[PDB]
Amino acid sequence: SSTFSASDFNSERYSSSRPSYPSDFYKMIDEYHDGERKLLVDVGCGPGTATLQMAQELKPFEQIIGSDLSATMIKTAEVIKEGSPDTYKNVSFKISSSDDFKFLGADSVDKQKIDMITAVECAHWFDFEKFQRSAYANLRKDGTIAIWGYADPIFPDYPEFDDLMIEVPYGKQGLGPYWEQPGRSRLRNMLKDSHLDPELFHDIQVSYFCAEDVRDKVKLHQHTKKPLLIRKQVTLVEFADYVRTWSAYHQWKQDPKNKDKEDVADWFIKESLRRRPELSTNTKIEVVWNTFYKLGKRV
Ligand SMILES: Nc1ncnc2c1ncn2[C@@H]1O[C@H](CSCC[C@H](N)C(=O)O)[C@@H](O)[C@H]1O
Ligand SMILES: COC(=O)C/C(=C\C(=O)O)C(=O)O
Repeated sequence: SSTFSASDFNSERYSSSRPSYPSDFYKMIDEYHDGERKLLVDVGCGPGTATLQMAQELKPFEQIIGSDLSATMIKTAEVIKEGSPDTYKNVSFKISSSDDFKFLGADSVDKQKIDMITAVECAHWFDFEKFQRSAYANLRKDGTIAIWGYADPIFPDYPEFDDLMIEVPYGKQGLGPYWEQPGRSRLRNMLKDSHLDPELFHDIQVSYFCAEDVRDKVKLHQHTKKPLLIRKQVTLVEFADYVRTWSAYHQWKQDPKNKDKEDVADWFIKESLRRRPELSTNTKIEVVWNTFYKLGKRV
């Protein structure tokens, strides 16, 4: 979304308040990946969310590059890199579209060089077909493509908040109209309508996980497929700070037509307290997201 390129998009709050990804998932990715480790490119990298994690959580790469359209996001990524130089000595950031690999050099762009391409919490914004064709043109043989993301969390132990987990994001009088489409609908549906092309990728692996399954011992026991479990301990304040990082929230908050309305993130806190009056706003509780991933090896 162009929202994340706004000069005043709060990329610092994105970095502080957005979820990152668990070691078990990275271990799975490394078990999937075969072969050399010269170059990892993380497209749509944001403020280095997955990029900086991968420097530590995967086996070493000679170089890791995060690319993104947003200068705002890349600047934050660079700030974090510079804070731990190093830990991140082999990580660089580039302003580039997810299908533009010109930063590889005139002699390497579109010449099937990269070992692994990741696209994390962003591929719903892409023309998926155009993106996968570019990835194919930019991966070495049997190079990995790994796409993953998340949406629509619940609090497993607080089913009283399930209605808020609909109304906060999707209230018809609130944030609902502000989600950009079709990206939001694609994300919510776990990119189920977009497929790695079997002419371009093989050993294709797909997973889907509904966070409500955490409430059901049978469903957890019977998963066929190593789900991505994005579980976090958050206070109500921290969850509200995550709301404040949403693209839809940025747009809602800045729309002059909403100037006299109660802030939606603040409303979340107030309404949660009304539903669970024993809960303090600094008590940690578990939140879990719906997730997906798609893995392929370049043919
Ligand atoms: N076509 C495109 N090419 C590259 N980046 C894109 C893009 N469309 C959207 N983006 C970027 O997608 C990012 C989504 S938010 C950052 C997601 C981050 N990878 C994470 O794991 O949380 C934004 O920074 C936005 O600028
Ligand atoms: C980078 O985040 C997303 O693309 C999805 C999203 C929010 C979310 O589902 O947490 C948004 O702000 O657009």
